[PDB]
Amino acid sequence: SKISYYVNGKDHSTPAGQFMNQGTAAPDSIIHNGTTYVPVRMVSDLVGQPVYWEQASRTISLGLPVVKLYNAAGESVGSATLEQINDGVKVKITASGLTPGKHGFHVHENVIQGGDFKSAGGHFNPTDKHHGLENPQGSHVGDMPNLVVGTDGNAEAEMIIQHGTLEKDQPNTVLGRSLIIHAGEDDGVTDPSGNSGDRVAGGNIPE
Amino acid sequence: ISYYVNGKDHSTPAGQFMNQGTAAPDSIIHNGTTYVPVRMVSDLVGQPVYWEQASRTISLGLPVVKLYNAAGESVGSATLEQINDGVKVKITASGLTPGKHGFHVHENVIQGGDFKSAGGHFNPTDKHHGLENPQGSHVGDMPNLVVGTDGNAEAEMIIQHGTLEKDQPNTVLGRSLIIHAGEDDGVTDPSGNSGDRVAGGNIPE
Ligand SMILES: [Cu+2]
Ligand SMILES: [Cu+2]
Ligand SMILES: [Zn+2]
Ligand SMILES: [Zn+2]
Repeated sequence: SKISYYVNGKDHSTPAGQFMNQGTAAPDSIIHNGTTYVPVRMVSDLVGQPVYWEQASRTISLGLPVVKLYNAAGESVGSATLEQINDGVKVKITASGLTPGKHGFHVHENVIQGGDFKSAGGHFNPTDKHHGLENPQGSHVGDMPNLVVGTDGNAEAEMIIQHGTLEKDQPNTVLGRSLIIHAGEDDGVTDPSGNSGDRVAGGNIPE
Repeated sequence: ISYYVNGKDHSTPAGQFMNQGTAAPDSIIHNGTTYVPVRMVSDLVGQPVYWEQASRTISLGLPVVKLYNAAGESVGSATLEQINDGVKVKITASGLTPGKHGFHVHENVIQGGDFKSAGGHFNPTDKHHGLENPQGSHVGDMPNLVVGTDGNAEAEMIIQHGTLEKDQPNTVLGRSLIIHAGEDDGVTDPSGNSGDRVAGGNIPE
């Protein structure tokens, strides 16, 4: 049975009762216990706000993307919000339980699969630059300043992904990638990662 | 599943959405696709949601009424909007005889295209019928729809003192709109002598 959807009086119904997304079809509606359900990737069109979906962690973000950060063991270490600004994305990060000192902090190219930080790949580098904000041949769009962790093991910071975008399908789109916190300090000059070393925490940027 | 709104956690305590006086899972996985309740996400952005069973329509932001004739053909559509003075109705209809047609909010939903089942005019303030009656009027009383030679109505009208707020005396949610065969004379109890019911639709809730 066809369910119809109107938004402020305008028809948003699908033509055949199917929702299409990245070359897959799904029924556009399920009714269960009297409640109407729609696919997660359809519900932006119905609520007039961007809807971000992190499939492996089953996290929906409305408005601002949320990044949940985990250690290698799958335990929560903190979170971050992203917000689009002029020619960048503003990252507001909270983290706890990290070793005091400076930690390398970057957007990596790939999503983390199965909680294995090696799967994140290298730094997000759509402009084909060398690593480092202090490098004359820098920098990766993914490069941020070190996360400064206190004696208490905590960090709170606002970093900018310079030239990053939350818009979909753009060379500098940071949606559907990852944030990685390193064990070591980023020296701001050395390829590929500022001599940042191991990946101690990370999380997926929804899309 | 987890829900965040502009960065704050809005997740449910136990994975259940409270709706319709029952619980539904705050998500459903069907054949590799994650479904979420339209009402939970719309509620999180502050956008109202309404449902109408006969038309199987979800109305987001403002109610849409689908109008049908006795044969069950779609003959038009109305949007309802909350205003200071009541509820604004913007209506389009086709298939009507040229001339003036009575147009009212009736007290009940239409049960399966039986327009009699809509009952009388919505009358929460216990007045007489008619916008020209010194003892009027029903909250459900609107002016006549003027239908051209083409059989088409297009009008903007106010349900005076009506409301889309829930659980108020003058709530029009879950009632009906009826278009009559005849002209509403604006005076005669109980329906202005507007005669038969020729089209109608249920107001979402
Ligand atoms: Cu890195
Ligand atoms: Cu009537
Ligand atoms: Zn880099
Ligand atoms: Zn009346």
